[PDB]
Amino acid sequence: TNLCPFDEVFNATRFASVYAWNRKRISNCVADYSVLYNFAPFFAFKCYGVSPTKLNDLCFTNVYADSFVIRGNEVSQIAPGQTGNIADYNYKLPDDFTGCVIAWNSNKLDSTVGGNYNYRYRLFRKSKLKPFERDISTEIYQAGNKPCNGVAGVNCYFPLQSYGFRPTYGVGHQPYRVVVLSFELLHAPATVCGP
Amino acid sequence: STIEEQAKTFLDKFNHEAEDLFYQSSLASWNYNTNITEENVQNMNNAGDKWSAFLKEQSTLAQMYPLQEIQNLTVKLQLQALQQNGSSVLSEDKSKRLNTILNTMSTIYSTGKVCNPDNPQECLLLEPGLNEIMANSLDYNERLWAWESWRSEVGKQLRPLYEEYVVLKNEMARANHYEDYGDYWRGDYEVNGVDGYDYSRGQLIEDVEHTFEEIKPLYEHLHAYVRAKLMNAYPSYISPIGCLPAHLLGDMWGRFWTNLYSLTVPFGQKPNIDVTDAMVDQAWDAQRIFKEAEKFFVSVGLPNMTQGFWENSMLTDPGNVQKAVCHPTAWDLGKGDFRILMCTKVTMDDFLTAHHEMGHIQYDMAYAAQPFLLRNGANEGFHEAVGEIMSLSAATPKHLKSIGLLSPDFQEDNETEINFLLKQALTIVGTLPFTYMLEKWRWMVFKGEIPKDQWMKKWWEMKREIVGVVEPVPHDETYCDPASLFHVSNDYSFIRYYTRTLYQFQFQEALCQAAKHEGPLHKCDISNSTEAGQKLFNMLRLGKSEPWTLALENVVGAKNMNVRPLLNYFEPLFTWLKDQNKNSFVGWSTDWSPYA
Ligand SMILES: *[C@@H]1O[C@H](CO[C@@H]2O[C@@H](C)[C@@H](O)[C@@H](O)[C@@H]2O)[C@@H](O[C@@H]2O[C@H](CO)[C@@H](O)[C@H](O)[C@H]2NC(C)=O)[C@H](O)[C@H]1NC(C)=O
Ligand SMILES: *[C@@H]1O[C@H](CO)[C@@H](O[C@@H]2O[C@H](CO)[C@@H](O)[C@H](O)[C@H]2NC(C)=O)[C@H](O)[C@H]1NC(C)=O
Ligand SMILES: *[C@@H]1O[C@H](CO)[C@@H](O)[C@H](O)[C@H]1NC(C)=O
Ligand SMILES: *[C@@H]1O[C@H](CO)[C@@H](O)[C@H](O)[C@H]1NC(C)=O
Ligand SMILES: *[C@@H]1O[C@H](CO)[C@@H](O)[C@H](O)[C@H]1NC(C)=O
Ligand SMILES: *[C@@H]1O[C@H](CO)[C@@H](O)[C@H](O)[C@H]1NC(C)=O
Ligand SMILES: *[C@@H]1O[C@H](CO)[C@@H](O)[C@H](O)[C@H]1NC(C)=O
Ligand SMILES: [Zn+2]
Repeated sequence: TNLCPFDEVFNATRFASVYAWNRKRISNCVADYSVLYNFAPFFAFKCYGVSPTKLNDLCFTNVYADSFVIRGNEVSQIAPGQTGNIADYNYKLPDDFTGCVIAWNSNKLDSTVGGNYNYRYRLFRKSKLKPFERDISTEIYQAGNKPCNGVAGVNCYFPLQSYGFRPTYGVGHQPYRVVVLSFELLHAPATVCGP
Repeated sequence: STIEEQAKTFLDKFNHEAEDLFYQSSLASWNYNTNITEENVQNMNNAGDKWSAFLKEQSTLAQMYPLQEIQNLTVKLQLQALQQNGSSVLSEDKSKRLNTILNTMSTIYSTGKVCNPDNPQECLLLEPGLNEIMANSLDYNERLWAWESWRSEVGKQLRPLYEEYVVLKNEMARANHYEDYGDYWRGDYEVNGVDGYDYSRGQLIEDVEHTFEEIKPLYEHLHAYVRAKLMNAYPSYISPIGCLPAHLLGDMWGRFWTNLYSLTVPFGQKPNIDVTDAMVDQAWDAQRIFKEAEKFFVSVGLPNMTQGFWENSMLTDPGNVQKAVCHPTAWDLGKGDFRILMCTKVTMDDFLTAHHEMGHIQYDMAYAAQPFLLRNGANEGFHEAVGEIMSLSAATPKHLKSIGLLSPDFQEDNETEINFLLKQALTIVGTLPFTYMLEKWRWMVFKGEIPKDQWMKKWWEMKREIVGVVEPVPHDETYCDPASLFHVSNDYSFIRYYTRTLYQFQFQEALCQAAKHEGPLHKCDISNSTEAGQKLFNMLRLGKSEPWTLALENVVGAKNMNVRPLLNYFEPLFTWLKDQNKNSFVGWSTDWSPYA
């Protein structure tokens, strides 16, 4: 039996930044949610829509998992109908989102003494972001009424900023890896479900 | 895109950069305060240089947003904090001269050397030496020698520097669109824009005189009691109707009267409460001290201390292997990092200092959600008031009985009451006139009401007329007596102590009324009172986001500084002093001088 491998993204070596978030699709396999219970300490385990107990005996079309890591006081914005810098410019969840979000502390792995500036998010953006949309653009953000032509300062800023994680931070400024599970049911016959 | 969205984005960028830079600087400073080595000093130097360069650069870019076009009263305060020019308004030559003068004066004060006129091979410094002499000696001539020497060899070299300091600081103040440097200092208490909560810079003066006029009678009675009890130690050096000599106050400058308790104790037979032995015999250590303080803070509704507090804080002296600066400090490194640096010992004094510093940490934790430029006290006299009140609450006999440090069958009399009250008054009530005198003299000097050739004359007239102390030897215009204090040689303000002393008792009275306490205010324990904790927390979370008028009103229900709560605290002592002074004279005469 070809079990759905819900253990390769949960246990990866290095994750991606918030603004550049990767997508892994799961199809043509049987899904076993028992192995998902591993790593017992969970910071936040909430499901919107379906129920975790009844998720086993349900057949869908495709399952999408997205991986990113943020700070502690921003996990609240991975909920629908929530407003914030991460919730507006980096990741959006629809009002009718179905699935669960899993978050846990990752202080030991993702923090380095002297700073870890390899993980970046976005702070300035001309407009908001539609649900399930990415933006890897790196053009200079204009905050004034004069053209910038591409340069830092004067009235121009670089849109993306670096977290700079350190192991001595507080519980809200410590890294927290987050994975989101989304479920879709199309007119195609359902195949993705376990015994 | 109006100026609002331009200022907001600039503030966002500044907020995200200042946090990292200040965290690096704070970590380097903490590493130096734990380990003393050349590498750590260099790390501090680099971090501070980066922080200062970034701060100047941002302050230079912050002048392109005029204040008149911005209306939110939240982003206006951040830009007001950022746009302070300071020394940049002067030329390079004047700025470097000012820095040279300041460093020279600080160096002269730090290495001040006085030597007795018999043998130059052995002579004393300020700390230790002269401090021990005027803190633990009952001799009249030796104290006079120290008092005159420190103002003779050291005071001479500061006056020529002080005059130029005054002139250059006045030039800078007038270049910064002020009136003088005293106006610049008073600008801390200035509030504009909010209707009904305004406060002009000249209002602070009038409030200070109005409060001091009500303070005066209690100070006069305390002065009479101290004068009566100092005539037994110096039978032929004090006049019953005159002013206390300035070199017999138990301190170098007479700032505090703490060291006169051994001479002015009301009831010598009854000792004070000291639980040092009750701590030694029950296996009390530093960890248990801080756990007890945390339990006290939790009992009133305030939260726990973080898991990183217990691991990243050094609460014990490392030993001879390491070298750490033993000075109780509360550290807010930012980004959720809170630490206390203390070489804690098993003592009641350290037991209260733990509460002081943990109240500091709690106050810092309260406003952690505010923007970077608004994370501090409402004014300069709010951050120590919380530490003092939450230290006062922990020294009550009821609280020590509750935690088992005192025997349950301990019955307190009305004599230990008076002993404790007079011990408090020697250090709380005896410092307000000194602060008033010093700040008023500095304000007059900065304004120009005192000519350059009448500085010492006005200084001693004010000392005789306000404080009630008289010089033992005459001083001409070649001396600079105010410059002998630490806060004058080093550029620092001084009215914050007066403001904090008045604020803390207002806070205590408000919280005790919220705790349904019946009896004297000095017997107040705010433990096990959730209603009292919420009332304080409603003010603690504001930071500088609101004017200090509204912050004070949140707790005390009043818009202005008041002294009646302070007087209610010392009412039993006031009645006892009035009863004891029925056969003595209250007041002093300016004419009498020791050298007349
Ligand atoms: C603060 O309260 C605690 C808990 O006491 C309980 O809550 C009070 C509000 C009140 O309702 C009490 O009747 C409750 O029992 C006190 O801790 C207890 O103190 C008593 C002293 O007589 C002692 O016998 C108990 O063993 C203590 N219980 C513990 C330590 O778990 C505490 O003393 C109070 N602090 C004060 C009054 O300053
Ligand atoms: C701080 O100093 C700067 C320059 O040192 C001031 O900026 C100038 O302000 C004057 C005021 O009329 C303007 O005419 C100039 O155009 C400004 N720029 C320069 C380069 O001179 C700034 O105003 C000062 N800050 C305050 C609060 O006065
Ligand atoms: C994650 O990978 C590590 C490294 O091989 C392994 O030791 C651990 O068991 C894995 N976790 C799970 C839940 O399989
Ligand atoms: C700090 O002091 C400890 C105590 O011995 C020592 O091991 C460590 O090397 C010191 N750190 C530095 C940077 O010298
Ligand atoms: C001031 O700016 C803050 C920044 O977000 C905003 O939330 C607030 O509403 C502004 N004040 C007013 C009165 O709109
Ligand atoms: C504070 O810590 C104590 C002991 O760890 C715990 O019993 C208490 O519930 C904590 N308080 C809060 C509000 O979490
Ligand atoms: C204390 O109480 C006693 C009780 O009779 C009283 O006589 C005395 O005057 C009070 N005051 C002092 C200072 O003892
Ligand atoms: Zn303090």
